[PDB]
Amino acid sequence: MKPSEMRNLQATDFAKEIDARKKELMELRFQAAAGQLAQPHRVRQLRREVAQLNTVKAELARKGEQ
RNA sequence: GGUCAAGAUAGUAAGGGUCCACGGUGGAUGCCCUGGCGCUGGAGCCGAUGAAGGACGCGAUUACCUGCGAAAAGCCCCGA
Repeated sequence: MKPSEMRNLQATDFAKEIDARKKELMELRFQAAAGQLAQPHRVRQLRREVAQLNTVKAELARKGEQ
């Protein structure tokens, strides 16, 4: 979610995690359009989640290739 | 008391005037500060790593502002 249990993943295993959230985020976007969003907090959570993956994939790119 | 005569004089206000009472309109005066001005001192350049300044966006709901920038009213570390 946030500490060291996030960086264990390989190359395509990072792009995979993003894609699964973007898809969920879109299913929620469609849910919003048809008056079905009972859990709006889920929206920001996934956006915070995708941000974290994208931030870390840049940390590890510099904590190796310098 | 009655009739006639000769006199003289009053009230009525359609509307108006002055004063009084009570309102309405209006935003002066007073009180206040959420905002300004001056002087004294501090500080004093930003930009091809893309500035000043903008456009369009980012909200469960978002028209304006603010804050951001497709990682979008926020993501990571250190300190309080």
